[PDB]
Amino acid sequence: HHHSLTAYQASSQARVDAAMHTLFTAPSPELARLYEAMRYSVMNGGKRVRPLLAYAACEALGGKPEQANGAACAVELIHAYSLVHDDLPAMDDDDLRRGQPTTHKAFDEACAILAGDGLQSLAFSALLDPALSDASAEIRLRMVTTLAQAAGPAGMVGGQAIDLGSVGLKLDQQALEYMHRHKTGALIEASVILGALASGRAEKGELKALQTYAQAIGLAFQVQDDILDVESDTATPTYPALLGLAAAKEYALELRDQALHALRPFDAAAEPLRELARYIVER
Amino acid sequence: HHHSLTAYQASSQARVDAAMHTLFTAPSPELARLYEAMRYSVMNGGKRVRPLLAYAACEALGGKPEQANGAACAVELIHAYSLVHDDLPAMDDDDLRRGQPTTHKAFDEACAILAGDGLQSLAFSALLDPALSDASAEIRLRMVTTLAQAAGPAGMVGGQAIDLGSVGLKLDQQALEYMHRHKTGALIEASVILGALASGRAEKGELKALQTYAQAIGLAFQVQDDILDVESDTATPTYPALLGLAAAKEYALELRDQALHALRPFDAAAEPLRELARYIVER
Ligand code: DMA
Ligand code: DMA
Ligand code: DMA
Ligand code: DMA
Ligand SMILES: [Cl-]
Ligand SMILES: [Cl-]
Ligand SMILES: [Mg+2]
Ligand SMILES: [Mg+2]
Ligand SMILES: [Mg+2]
Ligand SMILES: [Mg+2]
Ligand SMILES: [Mg+2]
Ligand SMILES: [Mg+2]
Repeated sequence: HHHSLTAYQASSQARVDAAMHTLFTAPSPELARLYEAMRYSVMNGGKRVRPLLAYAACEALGGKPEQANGAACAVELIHAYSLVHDDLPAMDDDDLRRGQPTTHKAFDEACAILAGDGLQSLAFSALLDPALSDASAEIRLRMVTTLAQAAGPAGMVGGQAIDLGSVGLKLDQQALEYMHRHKTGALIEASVILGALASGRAEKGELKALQTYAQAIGLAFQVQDDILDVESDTATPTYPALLGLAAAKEYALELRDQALHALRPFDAAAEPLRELARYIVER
Repeated sequence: HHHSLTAYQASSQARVDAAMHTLFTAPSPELARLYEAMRYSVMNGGKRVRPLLAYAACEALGGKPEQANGAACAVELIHAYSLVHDDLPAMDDDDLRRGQPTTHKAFDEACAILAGDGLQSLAFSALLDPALSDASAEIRLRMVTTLAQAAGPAGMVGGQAIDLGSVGLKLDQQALEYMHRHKTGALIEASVILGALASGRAEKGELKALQTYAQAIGLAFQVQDDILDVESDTATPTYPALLGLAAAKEYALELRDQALHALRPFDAAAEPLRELARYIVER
């Protein structure tokens, strides 16, 4: 039972969905299909957890959540574009995502490539759109810089590349964690740091804490994902294989605890971040 | 005979090549192949004309050319990433570019997808890298915003999408120009506007002139490209087909003239921009 988190997710998804709407109107008829493809790729069925994170970090520091609209859109658009390319035939070659045809299936491969390309750019536009933030010049430099680092070849793209190059190879835990830290950790950290920055009230100490929280939940998610695949398996390169199931479950709990410890400096305004940490390993 | 332009191209290419070197060192062994793929994609044999444009616009306004290093890198990296995805099997399915194997041929498709993805991000990092510019907060907001608009779905990516969706269709001149304006015009304009902005001395009037120049040379290039394909054809949807060869050649001259007219407000510091305009339609 996680009532307030369900309500927080709902408000988070509504706010970022309405914010994004303004981004996806093609400027002309010739551009309509590309914009439709991008829209399709964002209507992917996700829970907008990265926007959730942006908004929650903003409010933890005292900002109005809408101050983080630019951040929330930007991280969701980065996340969207990553999934579209990830599904491509040359990559994971998936026909479905969350029950629906993937973008290259609903459209075609060439459209899907570009839709992903278009979405990465729009993510940066969104971050700087004055309708989406009121942030000050240097804060927004911090934010833009951050997003590019987190999404690029030393971040999420790097993580995808590590994934490809790990096909075959026998990974240990340190290598598995390195790969996850890049593939999904980076953008999760960016989510919380961008949200915090967006409040205008962010101090060095507070960002450190939030980065610690974010690193912890990013790993907890991947550990629990593996645990759930195993448990669903005994229903009808992974953490359980490396550690054994029992030990994997404890690891996930220790990470949830490290995440909650990181949030000790904050007041009740940080409760959604705390409830998410709990949910990730409870789910 | 275009002696000073040859020397300008040479200095332009050396400066941006040295500037980019600092970007392409992988932070770890696991990331080496991705960074190698990106490097490969930038060592594509091009003349760095977009960097040329950035540096020339900067110097036309009185800046030291290195002030535009961030701009020059960013537009070349955007240009690089566009070619890698453009060559992909789902897109143009080219095995060679300028005589060399394309990135998906030297590496594989999945690597090439990501290399293009990584390069788009690095382009934004480069633009904000303090080693590459000294520009002030609001100027650099103008620049970042500009690059995202020019490269994204209302710009170059849009142009690629128009290209795909024009397969088949019978284009008139107005539609052909609309497609070119997006596919290559946008990023050319961005090149000159980013360079100008990078000087710190850019005024509204001067940017207008440079945008006019850039729009004109962007079209002149595409018209002359078509003319050269025809002339090489009688050696051993296009402008010549739409207009006839004779008329296409005149059109290219009228565009060169519109470009040079746009530069009337500037002194001798704008000569490289003038010599490029001449070269494009003389070549
Ligand atoms: C800790 C965290 C961000 C988990 C996100 O899971 P996901 O990537 O499947 O999220 P979404 O449902 O937003 O796609
Ligand atoms: C950054 C990114 C796209 C991660 C998805 O990785 P994956 O292919 O292992 O996960 P999924 O099951 O979502 O395809
Ligand atoms: C007017 C202009 C920018 C022409 C560029 O030609 P190109 O795209 O082939 O340039 P490069 O040789 O730099 O790839
Ligand atoms: C933005 C971009 C990649 C343009 C290249 O278009 P093209 O495929 O018509 O030209 P090329 O002959 O270089 O592939
Ligand atoms: Cl639309
Ligand atoms: Cl390297
Ligand atoms: Mg994958
Ligand atoms: Mg996948
Ligand atoms: Mg897993
Ligand atoms: Mg093409
Ligand atoms: Mg091509
Ligand atoms: Mg042509």
